[PDB]
Amino acid sequence: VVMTQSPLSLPVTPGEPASISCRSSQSLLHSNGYNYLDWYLQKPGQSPQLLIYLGSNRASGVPDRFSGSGSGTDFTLKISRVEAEDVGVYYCMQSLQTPRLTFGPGTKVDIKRTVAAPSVFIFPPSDEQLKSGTASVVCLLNNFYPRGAKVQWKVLQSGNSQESVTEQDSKDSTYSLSSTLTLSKADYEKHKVYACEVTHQGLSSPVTKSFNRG
Amino acid sequence: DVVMTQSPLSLPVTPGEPASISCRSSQSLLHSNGYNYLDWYLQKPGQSPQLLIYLGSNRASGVPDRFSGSGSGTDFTLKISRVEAEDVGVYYCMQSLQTPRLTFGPGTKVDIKRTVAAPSVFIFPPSDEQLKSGTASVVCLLNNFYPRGAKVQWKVDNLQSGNSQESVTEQDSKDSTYSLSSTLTLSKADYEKHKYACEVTHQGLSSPVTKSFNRG
Amino acid sequence: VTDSEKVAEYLRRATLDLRAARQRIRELESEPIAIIGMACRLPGGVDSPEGLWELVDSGTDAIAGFPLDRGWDVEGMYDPAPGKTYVKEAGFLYDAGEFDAGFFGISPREAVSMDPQQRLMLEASWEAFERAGLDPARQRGTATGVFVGATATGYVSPAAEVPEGAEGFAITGNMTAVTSGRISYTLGLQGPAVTIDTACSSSLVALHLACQSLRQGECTTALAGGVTVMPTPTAFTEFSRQRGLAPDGRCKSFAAAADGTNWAEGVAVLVVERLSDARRNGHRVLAVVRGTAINQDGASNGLSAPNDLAQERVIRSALDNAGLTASDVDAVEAHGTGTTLGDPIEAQALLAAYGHERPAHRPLRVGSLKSNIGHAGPAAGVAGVIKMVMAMRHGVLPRSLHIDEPTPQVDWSAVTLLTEPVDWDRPRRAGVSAFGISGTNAHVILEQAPTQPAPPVPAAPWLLSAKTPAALRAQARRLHTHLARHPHPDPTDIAHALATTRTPHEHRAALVTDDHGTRGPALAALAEGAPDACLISGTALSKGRTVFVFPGQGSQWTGMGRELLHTSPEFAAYIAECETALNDFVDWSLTDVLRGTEGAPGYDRVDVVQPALFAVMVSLARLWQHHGIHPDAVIGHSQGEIAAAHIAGALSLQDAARIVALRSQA
Amino acid sequence: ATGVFVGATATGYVGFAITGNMTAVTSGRISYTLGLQGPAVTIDTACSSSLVALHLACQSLRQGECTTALAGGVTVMPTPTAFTEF
Amino acid sequence: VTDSEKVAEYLRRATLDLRAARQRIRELESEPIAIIGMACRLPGGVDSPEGLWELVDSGTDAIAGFPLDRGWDVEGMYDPDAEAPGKTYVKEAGFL
Amino acid sequence: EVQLVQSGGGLVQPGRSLRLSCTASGFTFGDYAMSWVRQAPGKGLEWVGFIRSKAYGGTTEYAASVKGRFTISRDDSKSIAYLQMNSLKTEDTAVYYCTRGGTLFDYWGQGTLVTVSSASTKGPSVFPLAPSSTAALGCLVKDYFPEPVTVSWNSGALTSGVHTFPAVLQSSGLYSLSSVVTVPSQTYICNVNHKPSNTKVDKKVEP
Amino acid sequence: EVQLVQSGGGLVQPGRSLRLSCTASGFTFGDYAMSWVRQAPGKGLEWVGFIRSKAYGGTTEYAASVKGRFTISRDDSKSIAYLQMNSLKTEDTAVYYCTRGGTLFDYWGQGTLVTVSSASTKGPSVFPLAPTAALGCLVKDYFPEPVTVSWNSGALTSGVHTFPAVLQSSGLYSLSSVVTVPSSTYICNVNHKPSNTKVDKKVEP
Repeated sequence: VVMTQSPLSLPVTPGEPASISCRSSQSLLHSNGYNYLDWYLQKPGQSPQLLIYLGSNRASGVPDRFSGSGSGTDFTLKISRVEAEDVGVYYCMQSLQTPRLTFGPGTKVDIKRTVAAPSVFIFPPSDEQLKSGTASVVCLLNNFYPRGAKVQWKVLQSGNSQESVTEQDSKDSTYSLSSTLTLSKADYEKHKVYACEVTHQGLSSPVTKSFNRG
Repeated sequence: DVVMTQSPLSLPVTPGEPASISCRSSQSLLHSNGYNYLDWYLQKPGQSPQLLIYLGSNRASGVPDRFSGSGSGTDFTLKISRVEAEDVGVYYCMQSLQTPRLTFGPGTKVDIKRTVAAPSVFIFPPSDEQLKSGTASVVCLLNNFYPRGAKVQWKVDNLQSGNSQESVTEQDSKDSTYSLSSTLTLSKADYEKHKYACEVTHQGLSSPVTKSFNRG
Repeated sequence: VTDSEKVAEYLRRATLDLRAARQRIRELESEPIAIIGMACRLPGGVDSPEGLWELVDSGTDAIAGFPLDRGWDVEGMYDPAPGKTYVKEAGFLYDAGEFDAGFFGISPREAVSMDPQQRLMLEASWEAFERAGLDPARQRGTATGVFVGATATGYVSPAAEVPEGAEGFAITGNMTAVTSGRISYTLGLQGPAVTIDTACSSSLVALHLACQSLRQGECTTALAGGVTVMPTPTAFTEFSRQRGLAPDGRCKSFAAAADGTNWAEGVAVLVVERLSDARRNGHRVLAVVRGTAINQDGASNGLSAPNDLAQERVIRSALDNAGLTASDVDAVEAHGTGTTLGDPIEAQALLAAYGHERPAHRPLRVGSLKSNIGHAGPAAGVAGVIKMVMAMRHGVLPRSLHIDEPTPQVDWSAVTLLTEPVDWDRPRRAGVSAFGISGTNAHVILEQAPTQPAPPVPAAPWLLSAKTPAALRAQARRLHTHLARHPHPDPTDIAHALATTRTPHEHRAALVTDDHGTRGPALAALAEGAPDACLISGTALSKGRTVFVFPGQGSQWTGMGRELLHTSPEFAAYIAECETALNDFVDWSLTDVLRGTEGAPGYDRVDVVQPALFAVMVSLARLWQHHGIHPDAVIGHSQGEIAAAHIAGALSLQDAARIVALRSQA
Repeated sequence: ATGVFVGATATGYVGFAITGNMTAVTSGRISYTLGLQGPAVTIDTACSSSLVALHLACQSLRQGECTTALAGGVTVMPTPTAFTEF
Repeated sequence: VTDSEKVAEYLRRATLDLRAARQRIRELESEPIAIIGMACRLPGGVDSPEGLWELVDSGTDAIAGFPLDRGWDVEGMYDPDAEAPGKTYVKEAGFL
Repeated sequence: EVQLVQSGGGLVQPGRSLRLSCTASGFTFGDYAMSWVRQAPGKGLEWVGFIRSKAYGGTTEYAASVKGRFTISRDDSKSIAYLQMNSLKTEDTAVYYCTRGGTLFDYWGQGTLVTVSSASTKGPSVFPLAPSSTAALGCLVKDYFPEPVTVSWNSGALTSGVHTFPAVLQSSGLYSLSSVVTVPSQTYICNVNHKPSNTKVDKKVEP
Repeated sequence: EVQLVQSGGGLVQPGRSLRLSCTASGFTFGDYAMSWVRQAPGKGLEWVGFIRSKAYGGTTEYAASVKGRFTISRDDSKSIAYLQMNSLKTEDTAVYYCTRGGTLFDYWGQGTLVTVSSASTKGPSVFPLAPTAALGCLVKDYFPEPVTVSWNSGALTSGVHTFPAVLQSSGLYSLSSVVTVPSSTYICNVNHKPSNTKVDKKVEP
């Protein structure tokens, strides 16, 4: 079975080119001298659209700045001019082997900016929901970049947390994370301290925030 | 089962009028993919053939924009916006759905169009040194006639076949005309047995013109 | 999936992209340009293209005596040798000194200091934009080109210590570049403003450059024009030393009596754009410039001499650019200067180029606008294209004047002259030539525009506006005269054209009536300024914020909103929404009260009138907003404030309905 | 087929007199003396006339109008019109 | 020979033609235009491009007085006021 | 000009049939092989199935997870592609995309958001989040099945610093987003408007 | 730029072998299947046979009338194709064209001429034609091309017509050169380079 892999994310800026590379696990060059590979773009809120097919042949209506290149296993999509309209998810997807189970994780592309540490803010569970019969605690991160910072709950519960990520901001291209941990009333009143430990590439240390009410 | 294709055997043109070659297939060339597996090639006089049209409609790169193919299924046509003098030659429309393909077919001759001209018929005898050489060779010839295809027959007595060899020139640069000439040869002995007329029929000729060769 | 079906889709994508790229090439080199508007002022009283058509079709000879108000010593400068001329009449724009300085913002100081070429060209461009269905004021900021064929005829005389009055403006007012620049400056256009100096070929070369600029995407629309004015009579004196001017002043084009060429003034402009853009934007296409060509002769017998080879070459280049065979066109607007030297060469070039393989019953019909108005000069080609455009529109080729006999210098035995008018399976096409004296030959090919409802809104307003009240009266009179000569025009179409395709100026007036028997008298009363019942007039304010006002009681009367419920669907929808909001807090329906349904309460009761007033007021305000009048403020009066509170967004519809209903009930 | 695109203005310098003061001849004469058959245009577009002409020359080269061009400009001041009035 | 062999050649021809057409589009839209010849006669005694290069490289200011061989009333034209009728206030400029 | 327009979405409780129509206009629909490709919320693209052209035979293939349950058909006369989704499962919530070409998805439809779950319509239950004691405060919306639900701080007066996170589906099948604002270290009200339930809840957040 | 150049053509005796070389440049030679198409002198184009690419196995197919006798080979290291003819027949005389593409002959070679016959070099046997009067001379019984016929040592050019040669039953070739003149001496000179013959003939009644 053929497997294709690309970088998970590649921050970019309008002002300097970029190149989304990806490698296959097999020589995609068919016997007819064509690399059976395609490149698609999916913008936020719009349907996916074709960019490149057979490695280098560009589709009509695509901007000329896009250009596919490479052969064998190694391929790349070079963009000369980066624009805010071109932010999205780029999928390099093979066609030598069929049927194709899935496109793959893709390669998120986002506006690059200066690194900023997150603003951690653990919030309390309001007494009204405690009497309602459910416990919920939310950890907040705001104004941080790049995404992918991992948050964990030490109480080390790892089966009751749900995370939500805001899209990249239009003004300052920031990101934000909100991780909510839910527990029952009997489950809530068992431990008298809950900590949120957050790790981010922009953080010098894993800045933890604790909360002790039980 | 083999797919045949028929096209006109000639189509005179003028420098500027739109010409249109036509082709009819014996079977539906439309593949299940939704393509017409037809190709038009052009062989200029004394030059290698080149690709004009492939897949019925797509024009090959480097070909002049005047050429354009169209049609479907079994009926196809190649159109020229403004026919040029250099566009003359032979046009071969030929399928690609069924393989192997033995030949390209008779093609389609193209030549400049001009006023129909009758042939200046002539006949010449076998020369005396040619007689003593041991052979007879009567050689008629047409001259300054349009279009091509003027048929000629040798009335040896009160018909002939299998002992003649014709020859025709290309289109004249100025007159735009051809010149046919047969060469009937039997033997030295058979020539001195009886009288060898030439009968020529042509579109420009109202009736078959006959030139007599009673002496012999 | 099989390999064959897999590669089939790739082949389909590849060939579709190939077709797209080939079509891109075709529209990037051989794109038909659309003449969406035109405007000309040529001698003989011509002010519009229709004036040109009625002039040329009638066969009128628009040559008259020299102007007397220009300061020329006309009685003294006539001598049928040293520095005089032997011609006393030519084509002149006697109103060339007439210009609306205030309309374009120009000062009288700048206007008198400014070349009359610029003065004519501004008005011609404005009229050309107006005749295209475009509002010039809305063209501000667009990538619109300006390509003018003009020349420094000499109005301020830079070589002669320019006068005290025109001091400071003799550069801005007289550079030939500023002739094109001022159009874009006044109209706010953004595309390039290039003026072309090519003597008797500049305007057609400007049309060529505009076509190339539009094909490359540098412009959305373009102004291709030319202008010629004669501040001084030197053009007659210099060309009188050599016997080049006709003795009587008539340009006997291609005639045996050809003996010279009289000059003439004139301005002529076209507003053009890409044919696909015209179709997308829904502009009316008058004609289609298919192709163009320009070249030189170079090896001519003298610098100011023609060359049949160069003219044939440019004609063939223009034909090939348009992708048309020579037999396609059935008319040519030849240059036809009238010179003994020029006419046989031009006729030979046309005969060699166009008529060589045409049918034996469709000769090429050659004519010239110069026989009617004389040699326009720079504005010759762009006037000839207007002549051919109207010839195609009316389907008749006008006669070329003063052809007593075809000239014997050329073997006509293919091509025939237009001695008398001739009428006209395939689209009509016609060529135009603008061969110059500097050797720059030009040629264009035009084609007939390709062949291109809603219910009539009642009481459609007819809107008129002008900078000054006198201009407004003139506008009303002109519109009345135009409507008089028209077989039953659609009033809603006139309303739409007046509202959208004309600038809103300061002094405005409107005619609102639902019958086609009062609009004529209303237009008249506007013309002489008398009042009328269905006539409104006023002076629009430059700035000011809008207010909606919601009085309390008193503004009630039975049947109010009844007609609007049927006629106006938006008002019906708003009343329905108000009724749905009100139903829960009252024991009847709004629609029954308004329509006067049997048993519904009357407006005498306080508790029913106030909700009805609220609903009617809210629906009317929302209708005003739907018509584009968004208030900048809202004010109320007692219960009306509740309605205002709804329009301001402070109170939802349900809350406002609750407040008004319960307040009235209490 | 060599083009001649010249950015020239009308200078108040003053059979030969008529074709001796027209800017239209400023590019035409070059095509006459050298025998150039390409389109000769005098492109008066104010102080940016030459560079504008160069663009047009490039366009004429891009579209195959002329195999070569002579983009350029000229400026002469026979009289002090541009000094006293500016 | 089956369809897998057949369609591959057609695809190769089609994409070669596509590349040629795209090259043509680039070739009549953004072609680089080469300056093969140059000439100039700017002020300061410049007679060729090398003269201009020497002028700019040497930091020469080619500004001199008015020409005295054109019939100009140079003496009665200076008038340092910038407002008098028909009079300059500039004594020197770059004259060819 | 090629156009693909999808339709036939809407909320559906699990374990019934549904039809997704997708009309094509601007090309020869018959020759093309026609594909459906779904994309779950937050996940990558996942191909569902396709049908060959009628000339090839018109046969259908489907992804491994949709054997039998899903079906593809095509009305070539009027040129519509039909996806029949029989016995929907709770994990089939996605944005189904309609695409041309079996192997090469040259053009894509706008995509129909098909959401499937057993939850019925509920109204929101808004909880507060007291400020820490550079200051952040929020309110969390909980227990609303349908979407969308809007949150406005001070009835839309507050716009700077507001971060309305995307809704997340809990294991119970109920969505719960949360709105938060970073105030600069007066009263702070948040209003949760839920149109499917016509709810207009308001709440103060205070330490 | 795509370029195909052929070599190796010429004359050969019957039953002998030949090797026609086809050199390709400006593109990847390995990808394109290579075909050979023969045009007989008078008939239309005839497809001899083709060879697939290396990736597709390089299998070679041939026409019915050239099976076994003819073979095709290719080498992509130097990017050359070879058509090896064995036991050539008289009917194999033709112009052979090398064309990239097994099915779609998108590009063609310059074309190489091959002749098969046993008759050796031989000079002409020029004869006259006794005569708005048409007169000429008949060149006969010569095998190899080319022969150039001039009239009055090139002085006479108007109205001259020289036909292409034909295939005599004996394997030799023959043509004639004629001209029409008003009824009023004329000499035709035939230069036959292969034998260095310069026979001249005066035509008269």
